[PDB]
Amino acid sequence: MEGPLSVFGDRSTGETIRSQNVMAAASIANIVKSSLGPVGLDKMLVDDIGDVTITNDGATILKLLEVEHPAAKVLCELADLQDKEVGDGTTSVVIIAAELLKNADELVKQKIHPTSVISGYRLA
Amino acid sequence: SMMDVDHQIAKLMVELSKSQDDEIGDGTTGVVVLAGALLEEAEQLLDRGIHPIRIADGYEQAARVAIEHLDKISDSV
Amino acid sequence: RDNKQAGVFEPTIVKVKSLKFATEAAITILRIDDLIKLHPE
Amino acid sequence: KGAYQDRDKPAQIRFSNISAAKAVADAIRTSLGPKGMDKMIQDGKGDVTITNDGATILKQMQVLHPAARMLVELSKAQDIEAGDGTTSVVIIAGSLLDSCTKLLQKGIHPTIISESFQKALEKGIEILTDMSRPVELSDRETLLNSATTSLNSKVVSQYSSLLSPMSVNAVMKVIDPATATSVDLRDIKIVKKLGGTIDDCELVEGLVLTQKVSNSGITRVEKAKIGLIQFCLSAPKTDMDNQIVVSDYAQMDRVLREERAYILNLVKQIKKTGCNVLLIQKSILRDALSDLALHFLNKMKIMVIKDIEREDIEFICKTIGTKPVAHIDQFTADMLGSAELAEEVNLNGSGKLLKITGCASPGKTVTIVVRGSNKLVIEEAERSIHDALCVIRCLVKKRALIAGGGAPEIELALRLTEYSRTLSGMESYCVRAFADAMEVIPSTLAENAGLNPISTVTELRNRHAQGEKTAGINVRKGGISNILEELVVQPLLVSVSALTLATETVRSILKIDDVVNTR
Ligand SMILES: Nc1ncnc2c1ncn2[C@@H]1O[C@H](COP(=O)(O)OP(=O)(O)O)[C@@H](O)[C@H]1O
Ligand SMILES: Nc1ncnc2c1ncn2[C@@H]1O[C@H](COP(=O)(O)OP(=O)(O)O)[C@@H](O)[C@H]1O
Ligand SMILES: Nc1ncnc2c1ncn2[C@@H]1O[C@H](COP(=O)(O)OP(=O)(O)O)[C@@H](O)[C@H]1O
Ligand SMILES: [Mg+2]
Ligand SMILES: [Mg+2]
Ligand SMILES: [Mg+2]
Repeated sequence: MEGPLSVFGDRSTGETIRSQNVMAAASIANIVKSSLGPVGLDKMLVDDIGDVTITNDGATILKLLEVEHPAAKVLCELADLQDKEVGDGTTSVVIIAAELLKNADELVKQKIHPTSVISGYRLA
Repeated sequence: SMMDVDHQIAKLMVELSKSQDDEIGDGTTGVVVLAGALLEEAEQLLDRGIHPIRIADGYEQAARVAIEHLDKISDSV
Repeated sequence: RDNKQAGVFEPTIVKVKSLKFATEAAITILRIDDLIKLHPE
Repeated sequence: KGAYQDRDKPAQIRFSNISAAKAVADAIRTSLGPKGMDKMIQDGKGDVTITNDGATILKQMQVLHPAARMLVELSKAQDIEAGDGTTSVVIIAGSLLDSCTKLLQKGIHPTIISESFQKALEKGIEILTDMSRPVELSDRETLLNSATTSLNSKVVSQYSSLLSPMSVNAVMKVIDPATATSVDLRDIKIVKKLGGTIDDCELVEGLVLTQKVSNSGITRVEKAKIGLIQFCLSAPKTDMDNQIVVSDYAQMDRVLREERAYILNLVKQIKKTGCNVLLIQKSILRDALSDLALHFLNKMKIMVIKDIEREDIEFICKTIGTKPVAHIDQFTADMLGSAELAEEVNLNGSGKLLKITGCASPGKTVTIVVRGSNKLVIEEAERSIHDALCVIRCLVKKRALIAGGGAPEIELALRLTEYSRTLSGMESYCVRAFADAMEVIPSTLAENAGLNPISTVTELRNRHAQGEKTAGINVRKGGISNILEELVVQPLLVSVSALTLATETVRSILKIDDVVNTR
């Protein structure tokens, strides 16, 4: 390409891609935040043909959505795995993963090394 | 000046050579060669991780030294 | 409110697995510092 | 005035190749070391891949420049020969070429650069061998430390406490440590199953299969006798075109009855051996397991696993001592395998696995089940575990150990600077270039750790000149220290092969002077 690296594609690097990943995860979590707890509300989902789906299940919502970003597909599969292994918590797990990502990227912006953030998360 | 450049750094180098021509009228090729060499060495210095401003300051220091050495070894006609 | 006396209970496995999986997801996403998106063929 | 060199395209090609190689090296420089991070790569089809492995990264990014392709091949060769160092080798190659840049500009011939690089390479192999220390395969702590060092760079490093002992046990279980001169890692099977976390990984001494059990109700078998069946349990079928011509009403019932009787005789000859677990090979062109055969086996209380692949046969036999049977006549008791248990275990609704554990003939084979919350993290865990196994393989091949943390590269830089000062000529410049090129691994390690690369590398060079040849970059303290106290060790083979292969690739790229576009 324009850069010396002749790879036939685009390349994001550093705070750009970290902020992008966090943006994607936050997007996915903000989709489902409104359906959490006894006061959460349900969602309609229309499948481009008039097929309607009412639901509060975060795993169901993230399965029905058509996600393009890989850092958000990760959280969708996370919700699926929570539904497979537990059967409840499919929204809370996504919300918590996204918030952990947010705070961890804040630390990495403050220039705490991601290895150190990861060790601290593992310990915690 | 005749070169139809699009890169802004090449435009800066054209301006540098034009400035040498305005002030002196000779050296218009030496200035460009030397600036290119300085940037080529800054390339390796940046690879080793030095701050580009630190590189610029070391270059300023060495330039002062070289100017004084020129004044020292100069002759008169 | 005292939720143990109110009757708001969740299986321990819910919170434990939620935490473990969320941490694993955060770690995998946080480990990424670059992205190369190849043009499709 | 010598030769005018009327042509400049050779030099342009050399500089373009050097630039492409240096660009690749600088692109993957960030994935080097314990403080290095991973790259995500989305293929044209959309297959996502997160990885810290240099060979994987380079194979997955469809580089287009010839020199970059050659660096990809170089990293693949390093992955073959050592399985560890696939990033260091590419970085070394890129750096040597970046030095060829200034050499060429100085006006040295590529042939002279190549020969002087070969000289520096031989001297550097000498130096690294001098640095090395021998190792006994009985030194389980040394093996654990080598594996932990190999894993420190990967996403699976908080689980090193779990995956280093497994990565050493597997290799020490699939080799006779007294006679082994190498190891075939195809003897180590890796089974990626989604679900759980990477702390759920397991080392199964027996056999693991993804094929499902066909019987309903029989999921667990104790004192299991296992048989491999390369023949089909279904209606008879000659290898020639065969038909059964019916001309009377009685012959229809007779056909059904004789088919039943054939199948029943088969399953009875199977039961008569004491077999209670039956692995049936996969059979196209003929039904390997008819409904009658399954009915009869279930009634006879035999667990049945069909659709075994013709490539897992040698593995299953090596594992559970079975002998594959292709004719019912030869199906006897000596052709079975004895296993203390065979169970179809469920993984928290994330799938099922058949685990054959315990064996009277556990012959030099082991399996590792890799768990994880995501496909990407599972794939990178698999890759890292493979890197650890290859590190242990290097240790088995060459019983020599070298310090880490950039200590070998720094010692190389230093002693090859000395060699250059002693080799006065135009070879001196090239050897000094080789040395300063080998000085890039410590600089990268420091940069990634977050230190000041110049000061850190100067302190390292100074301490190695004083004599602390086992001194490296302590990313835990944040500066320089004796790296063996941090237990950062790696097989000498890794560094030696990296240097050798990088130098050979550099000489190859230096022997190039033109590019043609075929057709
Ligand atoms: N009666 C209640 N009072 C307060 N909090 C509740 C009550 N019921 C559920 N919650 C909270 O709601 C959260 C999750 O709600 P919900 O969206 O139904 O589950 P999921 O996480 O499976 O989507 C839990 O963390 C739980 O603490
Ligand atoms: N006869 C000569 N012998 C050796 N060096 C010379 C001679 N004439 C000029 N030079 C050198 O060539 C260099 C380049 O100058 P030149 O290219 O001619 O002018 P400019 O740099 O302004 O285009 C000068 O630094 C000068 O010292
Ligand atoms: N805990 C550690 N402390 C210091 N250096 C380390 C540590 N772990 C690994 N290294 C260094 O990192 C390098 C390995 O990085 P890695 O990502 O495996 O690159 P490569 O695949 O090229 O070996 C080795 O040269 C080793 O010296
Ligand atoms: Mg719920
Ligand atoms: Mg002039
Ligand atoms: Mg490694």
